Amino acid sequence: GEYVVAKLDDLINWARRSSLWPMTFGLACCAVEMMHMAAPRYDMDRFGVVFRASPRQSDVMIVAGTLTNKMAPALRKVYDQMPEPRYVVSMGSCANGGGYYHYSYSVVRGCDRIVPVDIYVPGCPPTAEALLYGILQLQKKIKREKRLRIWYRR
Amino acid sequence: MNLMLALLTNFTLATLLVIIAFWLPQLNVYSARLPFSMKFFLVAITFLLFDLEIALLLPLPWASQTANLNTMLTMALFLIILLAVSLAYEWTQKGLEWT
Amino acid sequence: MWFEVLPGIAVMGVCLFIPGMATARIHRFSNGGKEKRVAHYPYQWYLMERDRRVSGVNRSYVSKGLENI
Amino acid sequence: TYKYVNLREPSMDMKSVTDRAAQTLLWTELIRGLGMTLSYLFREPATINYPFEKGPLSPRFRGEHALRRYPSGEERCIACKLCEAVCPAQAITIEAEPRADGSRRTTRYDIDMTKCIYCGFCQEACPVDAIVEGPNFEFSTETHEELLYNKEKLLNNGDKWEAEIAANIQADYLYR
Amino acid sequence: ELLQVLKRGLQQVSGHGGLRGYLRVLFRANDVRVGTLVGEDKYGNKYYEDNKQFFGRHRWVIYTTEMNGKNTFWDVDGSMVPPEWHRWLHCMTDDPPTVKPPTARKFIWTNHKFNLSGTPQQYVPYSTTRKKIQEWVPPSTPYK
Amino acid sequence: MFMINILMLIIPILLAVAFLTLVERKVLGYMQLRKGPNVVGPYGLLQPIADAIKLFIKEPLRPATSSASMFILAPIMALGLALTMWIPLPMPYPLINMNLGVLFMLAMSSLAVYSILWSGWASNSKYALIGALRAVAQTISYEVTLAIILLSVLLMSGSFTLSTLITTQEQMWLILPAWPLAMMWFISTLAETNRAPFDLTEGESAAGPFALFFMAEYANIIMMNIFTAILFLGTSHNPHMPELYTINFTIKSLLLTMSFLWIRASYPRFRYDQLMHLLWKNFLPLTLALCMWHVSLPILTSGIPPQT
Amino acid sequence: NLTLNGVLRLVMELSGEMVRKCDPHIGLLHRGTEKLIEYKTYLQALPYFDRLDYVSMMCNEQAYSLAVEKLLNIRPPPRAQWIRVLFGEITRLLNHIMAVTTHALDIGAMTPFFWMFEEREKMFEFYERVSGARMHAAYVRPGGVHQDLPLGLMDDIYEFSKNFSLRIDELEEMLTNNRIWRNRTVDIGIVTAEDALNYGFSGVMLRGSGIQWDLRKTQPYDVYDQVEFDVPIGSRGDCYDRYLCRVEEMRQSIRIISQCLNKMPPGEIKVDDAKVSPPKRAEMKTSMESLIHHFKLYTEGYQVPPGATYTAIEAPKGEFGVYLVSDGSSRPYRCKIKAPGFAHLAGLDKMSKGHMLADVVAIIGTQDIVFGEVDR
Ligand SMILES: CCCCCCCCCCCCCCCCCC(=O)OC[C@H](COP(=O)(O)OCCN)OC(=O)CCCCCCCCCCCCCCCCC
Ligand SMILES: CCCCCCCCCCCCO[C@@H]1O[C@H](CO)[C@@H](O[C@H]2O[C@H](CO)[C@@H](O)[C@H](O)[C@H]2O)[C@H](O)[C@H]1O
Ligand SMILES: N=C(N)NC(=N)NCCc1ccc(I)c(Cl)c1
Ligand code: SF4
Ligand code: SF4
Ligand code: SF4
Repeated sequence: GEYVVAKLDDLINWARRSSLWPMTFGLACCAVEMMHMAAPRYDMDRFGVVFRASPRQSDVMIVAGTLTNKMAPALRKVYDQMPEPRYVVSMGSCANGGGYYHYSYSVVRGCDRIVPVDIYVPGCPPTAEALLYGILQLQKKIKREKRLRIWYRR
Repeated sequence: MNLMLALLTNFTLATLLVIIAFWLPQLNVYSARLPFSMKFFLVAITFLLFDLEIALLLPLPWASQTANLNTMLTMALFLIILLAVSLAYEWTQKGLEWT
Repeated sequence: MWFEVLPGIAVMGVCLFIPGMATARIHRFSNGGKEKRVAHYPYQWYLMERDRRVSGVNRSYVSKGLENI
Repeated sequence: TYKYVNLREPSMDMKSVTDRAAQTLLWTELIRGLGMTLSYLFREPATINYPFEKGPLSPRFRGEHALRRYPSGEERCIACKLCEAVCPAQAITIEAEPRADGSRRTTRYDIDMTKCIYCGFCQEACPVDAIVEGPNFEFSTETHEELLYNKEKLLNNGDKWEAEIAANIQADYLYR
Repeated sequence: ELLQVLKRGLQQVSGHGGLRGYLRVLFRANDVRVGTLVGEDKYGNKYYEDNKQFFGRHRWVIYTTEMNGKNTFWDVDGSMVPPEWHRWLHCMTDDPPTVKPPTARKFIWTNHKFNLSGTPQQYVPYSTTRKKIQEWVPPSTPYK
Repeated sequence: MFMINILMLIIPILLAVAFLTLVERKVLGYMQLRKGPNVVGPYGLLQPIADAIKLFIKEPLRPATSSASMFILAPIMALGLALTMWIPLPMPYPLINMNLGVLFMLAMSSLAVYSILWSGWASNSKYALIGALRAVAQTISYEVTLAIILLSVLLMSGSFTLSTLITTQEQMWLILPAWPLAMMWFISTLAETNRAPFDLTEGESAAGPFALFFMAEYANIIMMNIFTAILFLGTSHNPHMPELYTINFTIKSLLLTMSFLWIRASYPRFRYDQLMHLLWKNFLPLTLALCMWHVSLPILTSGIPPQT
Repeated sequence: NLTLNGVLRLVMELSGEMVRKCDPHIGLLHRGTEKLIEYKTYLQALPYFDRLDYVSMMCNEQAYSLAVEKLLNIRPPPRAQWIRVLFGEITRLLNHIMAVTTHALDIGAMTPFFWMFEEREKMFEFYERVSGARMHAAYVRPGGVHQDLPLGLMDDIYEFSKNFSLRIDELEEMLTNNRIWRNRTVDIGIVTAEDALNYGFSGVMLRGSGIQWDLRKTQPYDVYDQVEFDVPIGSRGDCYDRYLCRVEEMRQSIRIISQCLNKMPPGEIKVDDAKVSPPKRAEMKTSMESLIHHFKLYTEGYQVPPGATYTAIEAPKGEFGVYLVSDGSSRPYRCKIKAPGFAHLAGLDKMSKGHMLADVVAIIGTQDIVFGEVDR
């Protein structure tokens, strides 16, 4: 029986990591490098990562740029409308911890004050390749998930 | 019977796919007036009236078999021209505008 | 390369070929190896019902020739 | 000097008027657009096969920081704090004292990698090539805390990457 | 020309050592090109080049199936490339470490490690300085 | 036996739709100097399976609807009608041989708009109901020319039986005498299916329900292009080798469907009022004039087709 | 009247299809850059300018560097000036590609974005090779540039430039004569010459309306007076003409880049004044004076004589300037950033009168708005 549960986890994990549909908050500079990840050289679509997805068909939110206090409530609302399972990738110093505006009166010091974060991509900005490395790292995180194995043991 | 079986299968399968879509183990333990233009209403009515004239034109492939071809062609062209006339009337009366 | 688009096109093409191929072969199976009779008008239906009676087995697609004269 | 982008008068000769009518009715310029996208269908794509293939970089690339050593193994950093002073983001925090052998060395060298803007000013300011931005760009983490580097982490980065870092410095130091 | 195109396709099956080896690289790397082997590192990664490919596709690595006790048959990672080959693979230099080896130092890691985030070997930050203020310790014996 | 036949039509349609999503992504990719899916299975061949499973285990997060009944009804109507459009298609033989198959498809396609309208009601959102009404207005408008164009073509064919279109085109494709109609027909099908450059529902603007609306819409895309092939690019039928018809007929449909992808990759989007003008002020005048012409043409050439 | 409600919040009043009022709500990317700059040395403040119009990085750097050099009363060496014009025009190509193809993608034409972003990727390589960063290079600095070009870079810029005009041609084939593209842009967002001036427009927002003005011609800086190029001028002041001006400006940028490559002179790359520009590392490690000056430039920074200057360049999006106030110390007292998009977006309501909702997307696109510079 546990053999069945192990293989269904593999199946659903494979499907979810193989069809990661992102919503990008293109907040600032870092949005440019995610555009270069979609561009032909890296072609995120070839991994199953569609270029643009609506928030309600999205699986991963990519916070790409500085999150201000004025924008923080809007970002939380979009996260709360994401169907589950949902993941958050924080990309760039600004989103990671405030970066170069960390000491500003108007900047949230890291988007993890507003939403939970699964992957932190460092850089100002991270290169398109560095972002792609972070996306592939999120895929490996999903591969490790054991939702049914843990469900069967409750 | 064949066609009813086809229709039943198509919509029964549609019903099944919709319900299984709505159901799955989630593994969890925890009347007024729209602010919408009168122009959009006029599109619907215009479609309706033209749709009624298309109904009158559908028999034309069969009507072309008649021996009264002179009458058939005159009435066929008459109906289309009047349909064109109503389009011309709407056009000139600013009825196909959106500004 | 562009010819890496073909495998997906081939699968979709095979999928769209089965309905036409299946219907044609199911018709032959069910009609004694012939095309399914088309009866769009009452005259064609009348002959099809007459064939059913003449067939002797209640199948309009079983044909009787001069052997039965 | 200037030029007009869109100041032209269409010819009204019947041959030209009919040319525009054919374009309107036969959609010729729309067909011409179809040819361009068709020609791309048969071009080789620009995509590379990451992570088996990598985008090209130069020796100047500014990646993950590391602290370096002299060939003997002694740390290059002498706790001068010029990197900390110039850092545009105040991402560097340093403390220092005399080492047991009396050497001038740091007891704290932290870089908040989520404050850092990866500008390279620290490695420009360093007088002994101690702090560098290395070539690594694939160090994303699962937690915020993992990006708060202390001296042990930065020294480990230097020992991990020195082979590449030294060769990159060798290729670019004559431009500095 | 179409016939010549097809034979090149078949030479990739043989260039990869037969049908099984052809399918292994197809499913591991999504690519069946055959290149010149430039070298191999101590972890089993193999490095290839084909200079007729456009810049960026002219160098690639086929990752080892095991590294530091981790099964990497399907789970490959860009951080698996050791620093000596990192420079060549990213075109920071022209010649590989087999032709211009890196300068040896005693303190340089002999064993490369890939990204360890999310494992029990992940880095955990902490303050590296000692306590600054020393508290007074009261005497052990009684005397009020 | 007939039950087997129904399933051998329904199931291949769903698989064809699933792999159309792969083909569209890869065709768009290469016209954009990239590859599109090529990791999930060889050449992306498992990408549609991954997407389908992922969508069906996603949280069916629907905010409260105005009416539960119409929330379920809208996608059932959409998918059910879409599968129903296929049963009269001669490929070369139809599942159901209808004497009025052409009129049957027109009737069934005119009901497809209800799924749009009911979605607007069930969204419980004023703004989603407005988008649904804008979509309905576009759809019914382009229904007008599709009906008239189809009528004009049938005047050279002689009946509403779909298989008679095969006989009509035994010597010659109908695209040759009717290329002006084929042009407007083809654009009308794009506007009818909300395809670029007419994809204004997306421009202006989950889980399984979303996947079902998507599947129905992509099944309509394939079916419209099959109907275009039958209507204008008639394949010759050899009664002793029906598979030869099916092969050639399928190729024409694939190329026509791929041209929808081609057109999406090539053009910007119409403004809403501009695609309304394209129909009411351009297509409809020509369609009316060409309908008059095609009523007169068989009579003045003594080329009236047989009634049977 | 139905009311609807980087990133932007648009509050609009609609009567049917027509926009009756358009009220942009910005500040969603306001990060108090100007206040932060007051706590930085002049060098420390330079990287902030990469992150304003973060599509035109070295043009923002040039504007700040020119302002500081003016207050310092120094000038960069000639080779630094030619490099700065060379990479200024490469940066204009980066911006115009982003402006035109995302303007196209926003209204459905998604394919040119992919073709031209492969070209952007190759230009990102030129930034990375001179500075080690693909975008925020921090390369252009007061006194000149940080480092000299690596050997073999100009040859590769020539190779890229030699083929680029064909890429522009492919873009024009997709858009210029397309009746759908023209329907979306012709007679959209018409702005009169006098309204454009009074509303504070600049750049292509002016030239699209026939105004003959370009700071590279009228008020030249660095070595722009030594290169030949034409200024494209519009005739209708609408989105389509501004689109044509931007496409033609890309062609003229290649024309300027060709001259920069051929006329690049030898010599040093930063001003030979170690009280402003740091000495070479080899000098820093041998000469006592050089080490002192390196130490002081990287801690206190150079002091700037007290004064104020408004300094402007012809950035890819329009006039970009700084009002920079020095109090005599090594930290600026006040730095006001004049972003061309600030005034342009302030005129969206005026431009969108009598248009439909879907045209507002086109008008925002023709203004070329990056909210890094609008919000600062
Ligand atoms: C002996 C005498 C015999 C008598 C009969 C003679 C008849 C022959 C003469 C008639 C020829 C008419 C051709 C009919 C086609 C429709 C023409 C048409 O409608 O074009 C006008 C329309 C709008 O054009 P526009 O620039 O906006 O200006 C007009 C309004 N001011 O333009 C458009 O429709 C643009 C469409 C936009 C969508 C573009 C996407 C499609 C592009 C690729 C299509 C490829 C063609 C497909 C072929 C069909 C495939 C089956
Ligand atoms: C096409 C046929 C495919 C057959 C595959 C059959 C596999 C059946 C196993 C399904 C496992 C689903 O796994 C589960 O999916 C639901 C989708 O909402 C997720 O979401 C669920 O849990 C989260 C919290 O964890 C809740 O907030 C949420 O309301 C709930 O929907 C779960 O986080 C995920 O653990
Ligand atoms: N629209 C595309 N071409 N794909 C895409 N980007 N999203 C849609 C992907 C999709 C949706 C439903 C199913 I069922 C499947 Cl198999 C795949
Ligand atoms: S992390 Fe760097 S590149 Fe990204 S938004 Fe912040 S300053 Fe810009
Ligand atoms: S790279 Fe720049 S921001 Fe980062 S630590 Fe060095 S000086 Fe500070
Ligand atoms: S790293 Fe260099 S600049 Fe920083 S304190 Fe050490 S020696 Fe000084």
